[PDB]
Amino acid sequence: SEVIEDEKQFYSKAKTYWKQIPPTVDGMLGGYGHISSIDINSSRKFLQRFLREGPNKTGTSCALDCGAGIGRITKRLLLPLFREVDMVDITEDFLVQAKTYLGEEGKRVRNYFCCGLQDFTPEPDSYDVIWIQWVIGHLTDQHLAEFLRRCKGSLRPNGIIVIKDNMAQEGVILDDVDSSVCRDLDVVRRIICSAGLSLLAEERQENLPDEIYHVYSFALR
Ligand SMILES: N=C(N)NCCC[C@H](NC(=O)[C@H](CCCCN)NC(=O)[C@@H]1C=CCN1C(=O)Cc1cccc2ccccc12)C(N)=O
Ligand SMILES: Nc1ncnc2c1ncn2[C@@H]1O[C@H](CSCC[C@H](N)C(=O)O)[C@@H](O)[C@H]1O
Repeated sequence: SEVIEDEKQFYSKAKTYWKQIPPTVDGMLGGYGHISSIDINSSRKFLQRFLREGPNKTGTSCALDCGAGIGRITKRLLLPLFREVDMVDITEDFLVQAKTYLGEEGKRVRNYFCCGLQDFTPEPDSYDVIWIQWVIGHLTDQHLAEFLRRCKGSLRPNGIIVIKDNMAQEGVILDDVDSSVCRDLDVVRRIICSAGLSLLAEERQENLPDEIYHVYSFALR
């Protein structure tokens, strides 16, 4: 709330920025398209702990990719582990491109949704895993909290919400170029608890370039 002065401009500027980004992996990853394989291999081990290690295993039937872009995570992380996948993104051109990028396994993407997370209500009791990566900084603290609570009602039994995103070492940093905020661990943990979710696991991503923000993965339900 504190670093976002005008909510309408905050969302409007962010939409303008992504409409001017090429629909490629490098566009999704802000010039770091080459770290994608490290990210995916890391995300896979983090997720497989919940799909393969009991007692309360997570299902493998349906997953929701939030901020999916052209489907970078959907192609290499979700589709090989889940029978079905839904995608949601605010940038229409990215969802158009996804149908080419996904290739033959994209036939198992059942629903494409073009709208912001602040407007999206995932269907209740419908998903095993809701994957939210590098998009939470584009939401206000209130909208993130209400979206996550709406995600809680959308989970199947033993389902989890996974947030993987940039985390500041301390405090909150506004990015006035792409109109996004970077939060520290404590601020995000307050938003998660405000959504009524419990923390199951956290993990700091390793093998990333020195200059970039720290990346953490949260498993919630
Ligand atoms: N040469 C130098 N020394 N430069 C000075 C140091 C620069 C360094 N830059 C970073 O750490 C950037 C932060 C981008 C700013 C808004 N995040 N982190 C990555 O690009 C990271 C790597 C792959 C995807 N990644 C995402 O962040 C996902 C992502 C990509 C594009 C736009 C996004 C908008 C919102 C959220 C995520 C976004 C810094 N400490 O600022
Ligand atoms: N408010 C919002 N709601 C939903 N999606 C948003 C959004 N603001 C930006 N986005 C989308 O989120 C993506 C962030 S960068 C792409 C990250 C992607 N999850 C990946 O790991 O490959 C962009 O494609 C952008 O179109």
